[PDB]
Amino acid sequence: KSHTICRRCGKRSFHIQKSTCACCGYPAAKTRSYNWGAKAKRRRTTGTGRMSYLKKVHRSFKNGFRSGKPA
Amino acid sequence: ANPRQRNKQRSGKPRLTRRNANKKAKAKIYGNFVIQQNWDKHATLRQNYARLGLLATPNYVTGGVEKLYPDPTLDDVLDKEISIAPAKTEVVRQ
Amino acid sequence: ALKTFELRKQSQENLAEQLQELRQELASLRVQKIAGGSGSKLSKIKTTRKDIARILTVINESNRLAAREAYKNKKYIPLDLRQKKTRAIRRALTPYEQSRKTLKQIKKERYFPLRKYALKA
Amino acid sequence: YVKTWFNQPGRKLRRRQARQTKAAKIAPRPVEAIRPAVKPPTIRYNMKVRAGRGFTLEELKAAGVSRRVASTIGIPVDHRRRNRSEESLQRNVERIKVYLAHLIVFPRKAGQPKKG
RNA sequence: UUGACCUCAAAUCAGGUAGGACUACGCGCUGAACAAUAAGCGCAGGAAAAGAAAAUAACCAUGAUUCCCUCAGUAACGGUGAAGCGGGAAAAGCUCAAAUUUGAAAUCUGGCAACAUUUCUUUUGUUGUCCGAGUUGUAAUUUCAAGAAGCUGCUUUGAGUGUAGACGAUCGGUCUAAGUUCCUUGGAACAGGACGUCAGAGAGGGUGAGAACCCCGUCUUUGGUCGAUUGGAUAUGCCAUAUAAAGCGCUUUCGAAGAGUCGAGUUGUUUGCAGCUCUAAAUGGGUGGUCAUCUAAAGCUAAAUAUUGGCGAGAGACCGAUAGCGAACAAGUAGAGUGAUCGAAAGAUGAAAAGAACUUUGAAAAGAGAGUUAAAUA
RNA sequence: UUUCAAUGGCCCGUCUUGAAACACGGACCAAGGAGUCUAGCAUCUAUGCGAGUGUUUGGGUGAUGAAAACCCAUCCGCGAA
RNA sequence: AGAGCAUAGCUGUUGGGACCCGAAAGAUGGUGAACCAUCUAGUAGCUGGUUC
RNA sequence: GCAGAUCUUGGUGGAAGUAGC
RNA sequence: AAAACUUUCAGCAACGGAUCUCUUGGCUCUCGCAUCGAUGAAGAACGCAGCGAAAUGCGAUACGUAAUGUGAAUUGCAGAAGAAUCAUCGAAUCUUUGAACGCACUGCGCCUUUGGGUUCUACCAAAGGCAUGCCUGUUUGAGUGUCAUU
Ligand SMILES: [Zn+2]
Repeated sequence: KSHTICRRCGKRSFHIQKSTCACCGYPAAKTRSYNWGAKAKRRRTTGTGRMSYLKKVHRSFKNGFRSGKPA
Repeated sequence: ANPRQRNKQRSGKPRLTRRNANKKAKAKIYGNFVIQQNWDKHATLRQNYARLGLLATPNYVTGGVEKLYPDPTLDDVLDKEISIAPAKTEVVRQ
Repeated sequence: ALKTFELRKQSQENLAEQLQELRQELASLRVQKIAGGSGSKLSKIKTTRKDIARILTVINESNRLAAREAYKNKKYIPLDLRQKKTRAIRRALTPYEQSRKTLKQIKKERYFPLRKYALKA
Repeated sequence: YVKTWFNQPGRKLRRRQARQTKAAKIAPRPVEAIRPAVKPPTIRYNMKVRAGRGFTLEELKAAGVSRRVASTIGIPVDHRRRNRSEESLQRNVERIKVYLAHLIVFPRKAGQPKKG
C-alpha cells in the first residue's frame, strides 16, 4: 500500500514516504483546501460534524451570554 | 441544502426560532413626554409632526405631499429682529 | 431516585460516602444483567446512573461554590471561575474604557452639549 | 454580474422605518438639520438656488450664533464655504434668523457647586 | 572600592496576547489561458473600505466619504469608456507632530490593602500606599476652520451617587366567539338537504371524504397582565477638590505647520504603483485656468451602501419524484479509486394492522381450505 | 371488428442527386428531449397625451398582504429648433 | 402655420451560452510522462437533430 | 405538443436455451 | 387443408412501472440579526443507547445531570408516578485527537505536591503542572562597558 490513516482527518490518504496527508494537508497547521474543490470543501466544512460547542454558542446568544443563577 | 443547514434538518433539536417579524408597526416615542402623550401610533411621523404643529424638516420635501381634501437689502436683514412665532397647537404652547 | 433537595443539605464526606455505595450497586446490577437480568434491572440501572449523576452534580456544584467564595474580591482567579461568553467579547474594550475621553472632550460636552429643541411650524 | 432591484420596495420601507426610529429617539426636534441656500457652480445652473452643506462662519457671526453653539441646535457649519457676495450672506443670514424665531430650546440642568 | 547608569542574558517567575476555522459580502498581494479573469497566497468585520480637500471649478461659484439616478454610451482613446455639474439617500465631525508646566511631571502601568460594583460570587472600577515608566518628554493647551498671550464685560458649567415613577427595547409566562342539532348516502360526514350561531376571528393545518362554529389556531394584539434584564430622559434627596473651567468681544504682543519625501532621470508591473540613480523649497509646495484654488509626505470617525455564508423569519403566476439541490428516503450515504477526487439508485397497503388466527399438504420456501376489510381488482 | 374476394400498393427520416442511385440513422416501448430569457437598434400596428411627452433614482402614502394600488418635489432624457 | 413622446405587441437585426448535440485542447492548482478538479456553457463556416 | 438526434434514462425482446462452462 | 407449427384478433394471468393524484423536499425572492477558537474551535476518532435497521442524541454525570416551566406520561417494546424519547435553560459535566502544547506519536519523560502500605528514609500510584513567538512588569546574575571612587 501507499497510504495510511491520518491523525487529523482519519481518512486513508496519509502518504508514508512524505508523511503528508493528501486530504487535509497534515501535518501542516492549515488544513488543505482549494477554491476549485467546491464539492470537496462541502464534504468537510463546518456542519458535517458534531458542532458541539458552536451549537452551544448559538443557543446562548439569545440572552446575551448571561451567567449566574435564576432567582 | 448546506451541510450545516441539513444537519439541523436531520436533528431532533428544534430551531432557535425568534418571532420578531412585525411590519407596519412604527417605533414608539420616548425622549419628550409631551410628544409621547399626544403622538398617535397609526399616523406617520410627517402626519404626527404636522398635527402637533412642529416641523419635521426645516428644508424642502423631495416629493409630493398628500392631499386628502380639496382646498376651499442688507440693513433690513442684519439689523432686523424677527418677532418669534405663534404656537399653532396646544402641544406647542405646552 | 434520590432527590436533589435532600442531597444538598449534607456534608461532602458523607455525600462522597454515597458515591461508592451507588457505584458498586450499579456495578453489581451489571453483573446480574449479564447473567440474566429482568426489565427492572434495566430500569434499576437506568435509575441509578441518573442517581449517581445527581449526587455528582451537587459535589461539583458545592466544590465550585466553595472556590467562588474563596476567590471572591481577589484580583486574579482561576480560569475556571471566569466568564466564557466568546473569545472576542473577552478581548473587547470594557464599557469603562470605551467611555474614556480627553479633558478637551469633557469641556466640549460640558459647555456645548447637543441641546433638546423643536421647530414651530 | 446583473444587479436586480427586487429589494427596491424593501429599501423604501427600511429607510422609512429608520426615519421613524430616528424620530422616536429625538422626539420634537426635526429629523433633518437646516441647510443653507447656495447657487450651483456653473453657467448652466447659477440662476438656480439649491441647498448647501452648512452655513459659513461669516453667516453665523452676522446672525449672532457662535460656531460652537451652532452645532448644538441643529445648524451645520461649513468651514470651507465663503461669501463672495452680499446676496449669499443675506440670503442665508435671514435663513438662520427665521430658524431661530421658530425654535424652542429646552433648558438644561447645570451643575452648581455650593460656593465659589 | 562600595554604588548609580547602560547593556547582555536567565527564571517550571507574575499578568497577558498571537496561531486554527469560516470566508456570501470586504481589503490587500499575485496571476495564466479562453483580464485586476479563475486559481494561488495574506487579513478583517457586522459590515468592510473610504472619509473631513496638497478637492472641483472658471460660476451669482461649489464644499469630507459612501451609494443610487443623471451626465453617457458622452468626452477622450483605440470597440473600450470616465468625470465636473445636476437630482436623491444619509449627514458629524475631529485627533496629533511642530510652543517653556518651568512658580514646581501637573501624566501613566503594576504590586499590595481596603471599599464598591455586576448580564455575573464569573464583571468593572474607586480610594490609599509603595514600586516602576517617563525629562532622549508623560499631562493641560493648540491643529490653520485657526490659535497663543494679554485686556475687557457679557453669557455660561457635574466624567458624582441614590430613590421614585413614566416612556422604550429585549427575554420568558398568562388571558381569548360561535352546532358537533335533525334527515339522507357512506366503513367513516368533514358531503347533500333543513334549521341555527359567531365574525376586529370566512388565514392555514389537523381530525376516518370540501369543517368559520370538533381541535390547534386566526382576530382582538399597532394589547391587557405577571415577572426578569436593560436604554435614554424626567422629578427629587444627597454630594460636588469653583482659589476652577469655558464661549463671545477687543489688540501699541505673538502665531511653530509632517524629507530618501516632493521632484528629476530611467527601468518594469497594471495614469497610479514599484525598483534603481540623484535628491529639494519656504508665501514655499501641489493641482488648475499673471490669476484662481488647495495645504501632501501623521491619525481617527457613525449613517446612507454590500451580502449564494452564519442565526432566524415570511413568501411565491416556481418544480412536482427521469422534475426540483447530487441528495423529499440509511445522501456527500452506499459504492469506486493507491490517492487527489468521484458519487448514486431508492417516495404512496388501509380510516384502522384489523399485517391473514385456525385446519391441511410439504424437508422447506410456499400452496390450498378459511379468515379481516367498504375494497385483498389494497 | 375479424376475414375473404377483385383491383391497387417498393421503407420511413436525413443528405445527395434534374431525378434517383445512393450512403447514412432506425430491435421494440415508455418518459425526458432543442429559436429561450435579456440589453440595444430599426420598421409596422395598437393605446395614451400632444409642442410637448415620460409617475416608480427617490419622496409621500398605503390598518382588510403594505414587495400591490394611489399620489408627485426637483431634475433629466427625447422632441420642438 | 411644428409631430412628437411614452408604453404594449409584431417583425427584422446585432450582442450576450443564444435552437440542441456535436472538434485535439490550452491554462491555473493539486494527486500518485500519467491521473484529478476548476476556468468552461472555451473555440464549429462543418455533422446529426429540431415536436400540432 | 416528438418517430428519428450511431439522442438521454428505464423497461423489454428476437438471436437462444444458442455460444458455451 | 384438421393437429402441430406460424400469423392475426380477443379474454385471463404474468412482466414492467407509465399516467393520475400528493408531498414534513427543492428552487427563487424579500425581511430581521451579528454570535467560532489556547477558558482548546472547525474537523476526525472511539465510546454510551435494556433492543433499537440506520440515523439522531450524548460523553465514563455518556439518546444526558442541575434549575425553571407545563403538569401525567413513555410506546416498536420496555420502563418511572413531579412522571415526559417534553419544553425552556443562567448552573455543573464534556473520553482520545485536532491550531494541539513535556519529548515523541507507539511509547518515553521531567519537576513539584499529595497520598499509599498489609511491602512506609525510599519505592509506587495519582494529581498538579511542564509548547513557541512576542508585549508589560518582577527577581537574579554576568560585562570586554560609562563613570563614580584621595
Ligand atoms: Zn489528513
